[PDB]
Amino acid sequence: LSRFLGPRYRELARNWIPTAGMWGTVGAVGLVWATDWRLILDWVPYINGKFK
Amino acid sequence: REFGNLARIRHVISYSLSPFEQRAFPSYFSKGIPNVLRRTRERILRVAPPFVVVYLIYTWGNQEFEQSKRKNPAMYE
Amino acid sequence: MTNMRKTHPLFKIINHSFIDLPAPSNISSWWNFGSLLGVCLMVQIITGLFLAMHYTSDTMTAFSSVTHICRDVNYGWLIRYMHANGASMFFICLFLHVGRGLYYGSYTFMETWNIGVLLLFAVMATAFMGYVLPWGQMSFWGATVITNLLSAIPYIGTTLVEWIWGGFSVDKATLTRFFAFHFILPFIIAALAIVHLLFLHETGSNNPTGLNSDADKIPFHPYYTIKDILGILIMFLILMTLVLFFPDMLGDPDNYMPANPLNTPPHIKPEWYFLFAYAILRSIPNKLGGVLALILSILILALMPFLHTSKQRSLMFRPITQILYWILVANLLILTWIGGQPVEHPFIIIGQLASISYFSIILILMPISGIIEDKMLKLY
Amino acid sequence: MTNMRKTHPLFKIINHSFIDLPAPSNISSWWNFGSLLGVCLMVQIITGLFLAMHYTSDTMTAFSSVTHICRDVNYGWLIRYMHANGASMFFICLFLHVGRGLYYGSYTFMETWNIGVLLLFAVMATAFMGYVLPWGQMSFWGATVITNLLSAIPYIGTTLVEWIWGGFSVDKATLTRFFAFHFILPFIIAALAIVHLLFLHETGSNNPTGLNSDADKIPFHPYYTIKDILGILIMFLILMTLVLFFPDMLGDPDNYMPANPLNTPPHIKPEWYFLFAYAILRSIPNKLGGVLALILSILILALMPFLHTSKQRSLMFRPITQILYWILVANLLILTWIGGQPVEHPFIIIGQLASISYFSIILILMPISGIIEDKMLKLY
Amino acid sequence: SPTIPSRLYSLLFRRTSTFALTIAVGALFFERAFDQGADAIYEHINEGKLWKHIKHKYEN
Amino acid sequence: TFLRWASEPEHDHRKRMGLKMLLMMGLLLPLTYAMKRHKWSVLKSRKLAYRPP
Amino acid sequence: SDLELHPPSYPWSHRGLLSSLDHTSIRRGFQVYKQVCSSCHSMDYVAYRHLVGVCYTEEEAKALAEEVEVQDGPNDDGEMFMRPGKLSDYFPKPYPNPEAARAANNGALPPDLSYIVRARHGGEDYVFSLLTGYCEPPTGVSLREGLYFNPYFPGQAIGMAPPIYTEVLEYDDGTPATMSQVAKDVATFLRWASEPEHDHRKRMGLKMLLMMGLLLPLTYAMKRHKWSVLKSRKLAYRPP
Amino acid sequence: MFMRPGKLSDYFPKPYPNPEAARAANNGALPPDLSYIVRARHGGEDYVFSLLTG
Amino acid sequence: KGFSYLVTATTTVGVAYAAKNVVSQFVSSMSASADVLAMSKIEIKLSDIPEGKNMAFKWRGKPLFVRHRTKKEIDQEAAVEVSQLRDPQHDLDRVKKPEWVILIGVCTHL
Ligand SMILES: CCCCCCCCCCCCCCCCCC(=O)OC[C@H](COP(=O)(O)OCCN)OC(=O)CCCCCCCCCCCCCCCCC
Ligand code: HEC
Ligand code: HEM
Ligand code: HEM
Ligand code: HEM
Ligand code: HEM
Ligand code: FES
Repeated sequence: LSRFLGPRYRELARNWIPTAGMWGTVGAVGLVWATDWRLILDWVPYINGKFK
Repeated sequence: REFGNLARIRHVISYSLSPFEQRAFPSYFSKGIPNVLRRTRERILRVAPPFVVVYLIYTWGNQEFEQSKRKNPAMYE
Repeated sequence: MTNMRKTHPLFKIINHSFIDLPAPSNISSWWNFGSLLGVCLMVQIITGLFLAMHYTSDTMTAFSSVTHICRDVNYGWLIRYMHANGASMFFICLFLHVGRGLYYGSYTFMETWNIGVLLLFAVMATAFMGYVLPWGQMSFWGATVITNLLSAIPYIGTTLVEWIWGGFSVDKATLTRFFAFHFILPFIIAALAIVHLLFLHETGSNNPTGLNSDADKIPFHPYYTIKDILGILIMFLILMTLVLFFPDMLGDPDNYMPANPLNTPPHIKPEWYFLFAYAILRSIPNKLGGVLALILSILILALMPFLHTSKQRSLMFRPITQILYWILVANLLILTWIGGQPVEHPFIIIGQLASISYFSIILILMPISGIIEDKMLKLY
Repeated sequence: MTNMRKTHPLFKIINHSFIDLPAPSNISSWWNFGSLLGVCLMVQIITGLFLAMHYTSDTMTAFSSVTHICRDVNYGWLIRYMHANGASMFFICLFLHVGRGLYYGSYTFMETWNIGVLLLFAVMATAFMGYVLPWGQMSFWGATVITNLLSAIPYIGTTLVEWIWGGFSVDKATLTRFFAFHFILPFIIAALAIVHLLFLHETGSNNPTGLNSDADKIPFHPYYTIKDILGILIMFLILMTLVLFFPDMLGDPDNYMPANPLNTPPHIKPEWYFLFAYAILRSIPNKLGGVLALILSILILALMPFLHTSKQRSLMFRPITQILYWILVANLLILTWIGGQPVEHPFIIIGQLASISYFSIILILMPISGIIEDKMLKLY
Repeated sequence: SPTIPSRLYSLLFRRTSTFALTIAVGALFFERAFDQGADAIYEHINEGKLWKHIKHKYEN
Repeated sequence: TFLRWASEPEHDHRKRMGLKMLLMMGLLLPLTYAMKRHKWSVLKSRKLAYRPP
Repeated sequence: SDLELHPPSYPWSHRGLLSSLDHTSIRRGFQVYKQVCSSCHSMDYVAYRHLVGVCYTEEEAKALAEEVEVQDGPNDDGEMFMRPGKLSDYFPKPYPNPEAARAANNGALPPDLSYIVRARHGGEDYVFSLLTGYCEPPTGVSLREGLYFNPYFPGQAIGMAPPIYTEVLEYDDGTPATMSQVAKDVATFLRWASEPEHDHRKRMGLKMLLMMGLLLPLTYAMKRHKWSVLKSRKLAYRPP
Repeated sequence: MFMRPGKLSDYFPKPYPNPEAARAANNGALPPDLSYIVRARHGGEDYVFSLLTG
Repeated sequence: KGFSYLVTATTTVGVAYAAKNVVSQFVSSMSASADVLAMSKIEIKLSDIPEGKNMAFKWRGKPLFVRHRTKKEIDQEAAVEVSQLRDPQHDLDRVKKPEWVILIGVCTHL
């Protein structure tokens, strides 16, 4: 879609990428918290204690 | 949404009769056969060549499968 | 006095949807297939309810219960073969429904099209576990094959397969949970069909000419009521001729032996729609690529509204893309035949060419043909 | 730019039904029980779906399958006791729903009340067949009791009980068809609940004062959203303490024995929510009279809106009818108790007087109280 | 004069995305902490009765 | 033949019901088609005129 | 007669709302069942794989599973052979069919003790009262041989001989094997066999009460916060 | 277990109690149950006739 | 606002914890059970089968192939090179013992 090119949409994307990154971060954290992903959860300080 | 405000039609007159006064099959064969033939002639060259090449591919595949299951006479020894 | 049909709220909804619905006056017999699908869904629901009334989902007694249905239950053979041939007729009507949409440009109703695609996945899944439900040889081995296809997914696929199997193979837990899923998903299909009809009613129906048919609108009753009644009667004629004369020409003979986990059939042939998907699977020679090939071969239906690059909605006035469309339908017929045939020469190369041609003429050739046609009619 | 919430069709239906619904601002906690019933229905659907995922409807394997769910399936004991105590909670919420409707004059919504009565029948049948499902001793014997009580009908009863039995007693076919019906009937309950809510939204909601609430109405969200969430949390508290601490006080120990046709239980009783109907049917000493008394005692709720002889809707300003209604609730408690203990002395006369007083209060005494209440308020 | 709820609002409770991040991280840490505390309460209530309390007699 | 019977004990009843279905549906299909053409005859012989000023 | 004697409420170690079972008592009760009760009763819904993890080590459970011989098959030529038991095998039947049990037990059928606590009125209290309640019949109660007077049994004429007494077995812990101790241990074991999810369910309930005592004031606070707009709303009427 | 004369409710008698006895009596080959052999083999009764006469 | 949103966040954390627990219990419920976990690992085996034969059992839901091989087959499969195969792996690394070979019957195609 060539309509979404141009400086206004580029700076709108520049405004919305911190919020998009934050939403991706909370998605990843919720995913690992729900799935109990050992590969990520073994590198925390505390959650090692439950061995999961 | 409903009838009444769908379209804008002006100066159009429609004529209809009773189903109980007109025939259900008015010249069903003497006009049905030329109409079906005309429709077939109009849309026969868009369906028949793909279906015929399907038939050709089907026969070719079955034939060469039978020939591949056939014994090659190169192994006499 | 008050018009109760237009005043009572359930009667108001039935009036606004089925009675006084403005329908195009020129829709062909291809537009009866939605009502055929709904009626066939109701037939499947009722017949399956009777089969589950006389059916036990245990690996020791599933096949014995099916034989008990066919032999001891009064007209249980009629109910079971009605259910099986009605599933086949359901897929026939579903494929003709999708073909009507593809030919007449009904995919521009994007929400309706996407709800239809979700309904399509629900119907294939439901029919798959219904096919494994009698616990035959082909049933068990088809379940094993499709779930190993699920195992082709990297890094989570094995865990998903041990999760969905209820163990480490297709066994008692798999059969029982597949019975529960096959019971419950057609009601989700009915709810999704209600959402389908709601999204259709939001924008009205389509006509073969592809034009704005609001100039000539007729009510759904009595014209399309009696037209759909005639279509229902014709579908019942075909289904009952299948049931009472050829109850096994669409099924599998090898499904009539009990499922032996040791022995295997020399040919693993699922039903013909799964043979189409199966040929698209085996055309690409790796597990992961074949799995994404199958899911993409179904999902390009949902991708279709963004590939429409023509200024005319229907194919009625588009002759080149008509030729490509019938080439595509011919190619699906060839793919079904290859899925039926075993993996021997020349079926590998024929199926590979068929899958390449299928994906190419859906993704590439049809929009290019549309551009050529709009240039040809002096519109580009 | 458009308002997507009230522009998108499914979204605008959801918004007009649940989000922007003008609700009375003063409805108390008694108005949470409809949403509690809906949440209980969803919980039952999920828990029973998993129970049927691990359940086989075979007479030889029903009890062993239930034990396998309880012991071998991970948290299958939790699922099963969630199902049973959710049935108890479902009937608690149903009884409080009906009590709200009777006290606050909600039966004047005649079609909504009748759809609710049909819902009550469907839920009672669903729970009866589900209680039959584990194939315990009390399950089998209660099934025989209820089917013979249906067989009491002259010239129709024997053929109907042989048809429902699938034979000559409660057996393989009866258990399997009861499993099929118990699976399918909650979805009919859900569809009838959509009809219930549709009729209610057509008529609007009722306030405890019984007045015209259009002067002071608030949006459903977020007020009744958070109120219903609090009610759901409290209902889950009671359900989970019933599951995790007292799982058998509302159940029956005799259901933990295998179903023995040769051995009778010491005292046969149905579940606690069938006890008032069981007590009145024991009270009238005729089989046809007893089954007709049961049927009329449940249909009298549908007969209720034609008994409103007062110019006030709710019982908030009706003290005599309040006293009569609380005596009615007390008599329902007596009937549940009398269905508890067997049919001996003095339970004969206690149950007979309880049934006669129950019918007399609900038919004769309440309209007479309303009439003299209007006379005392000088209405005519 | 800035209080602890004031700092919590100015840092984490203002934006919805970082609000949800706070909810998720708190869910993880509170799941571990609540599981540890409730398990310890259960052990202290049922000292000397559980298999994890009596396995050392019958192992090795 | 005995194995065919043991495989399909519903063979004769199925053929009899198929004959009944064939005769019955050969009776209904012209009749239902006649009903469809009768109800649809209003539109099929409808005449359209355009009379602009 | 037609009367029933209600068993009294004994103070078990698991009768509290957060109290678990005594796993040593379940061990002693399993030993009592294996050495005494297994000759007549069946426990077909409980296995050695159920035993491991709450009472025994895996090696100990394997040893006491292999000490009994079970029937298995078929082999290559199709013959029912006999092999030592494994963990996945259930407790062995003392009788192949209930009719054999009735024949070998003077007509009375010994019920399966996998749900007897959950299936009898009183439960473990009823089991303790039945086992320790054997007494001589009173005057006027003539009981034929093969039946024993038991006040806690409905009908008062049980077909069970008194199964336990003083020094009826030997415990491995050195606990005195008195009648009351044996009855309490086997009642604890039968309660475990009826509800294997007992301590796990109690832990779920403890977590649920702590969690809901956290959630309910806070959810109520959210409800009052949202409803504070209406509960403090003031109305005024100013007609002209 | 004991022996009694059969009646109409009984099915056709078992030649072998388990398929391993069939393997033992047929040197490793399993004679399939002939209740669905026509519906199970391609050709059906044609296949049975050709197998017996071939 | 921090106090009110702290109350809201604590409620949401609690509901998230409870929801994750109940969904985890349901998912683990429809996962594998104790019977299929017990019947998978332990395998009873005999040694009453001569050399050059095959035995088909059930191990982890799969057809277990226990093959007693002959010395000619052992020598041929030890002398065959691994450079011409699709995956380089010889018999001394595939199996520990030459007489007995333990394999699965699940084909790596379908
Ligand atoms: C150029 C032809 C001119 C014909 C003139 C006929 C006389 C015209 C004047 C008298 C009127 C007679 C009736 C006219 C009906 C309508 C007009 C008509 O038929 O036109 C010809 C028709 C459409 O023309 P058009 O769309 O331009 O075709 C270009 C092809 N791309 O085009 C056709 O019919 C050609 C169709 C050819 C299709 C070939 C397909 C080959 C490949 C099939 C592969 C299928 C998949 C196989 C598997 C692959 C993988 C292994
Ligand atoms: C063989 C002599 C047995 C021994 C050893 C044990 N029991 Fe038994 N039991 C036996 C019979 C023949 C019967 C039936 C008696 C009758 O009248 O029904 C029983 C019954 C029971 C019961 C059920 C009582 C009831 O009211 O249903 C229980 C709870 C019971 N027995 C307990 C029990 C225990 C705990 C045992 C081990 C110490 C035990 N019995 C041993 C036969 C025999
Ligand atoms: C159980 C499955 C389905 C049911 C019950 C169903 C139902 C219906 C019905 C009753 C109609 C109206 C009849 C008509 O317009 O011809 C309709 C139309 C339509 N369906 Fe479906 N359908 C199903 C599957 C599908 C699928 C698989 C697709 C697409 C991939 C789809 C897309 C459409 C579209 C686009 C229309 C509009 C056609 C038009 O406007 O002319 N549906 N559907
Ligand atoms: C509420 C709806 C349904 C129920 C209760 C149901 C139930 C059943 C049952 C119990 C069986 C096994 C009985 C047997 O095959 O002998 C079965 C088989 C089957 N089901 Fe369904 N079904 C339903 C809907 C559907 C639908 C909508 C489809 C397909 C679109 C479908 C496809 C199949 C197929 C193909 C079989 C195999 C029949 C055979 O092999 O004999 N079912 N169904
Ligand atoms: C599965 C069964 C049922 C469901 C899901 C259901 C659902 C609901 C819901 C969501 C409401 C609105 C919330 C409320 O007012 O509490 C409601 C209200 C109502 N229900 Fe039900 N209900 C069921 C059964 C019944 C029964 C058994 C009756 C009466 C015999 C009934 C009669 C009514 C009436 C009259 C109202 C209107 C109350 C008012 O306007 O204040 N419903 N129902
Ligand atoms: C789609 C919905 C449902 C399904 C699939 C379902 C399925 C089942 C199954 C498989 C059982 C056997 C497990 C057992 O015996 O414990 C059962 C039992 C039972 N069901 Fe349901 N059920 C559903 C809804 C309901 C509803 C709505 C009610 C009552 C209002 C109900 C009441 C019961 C009861 C009381 C039992 C007996 C449980 C016991 O005795 O322990 N069920 N159900
Ligand atoms: S499954 Fe073995 S080669 Fe295909």
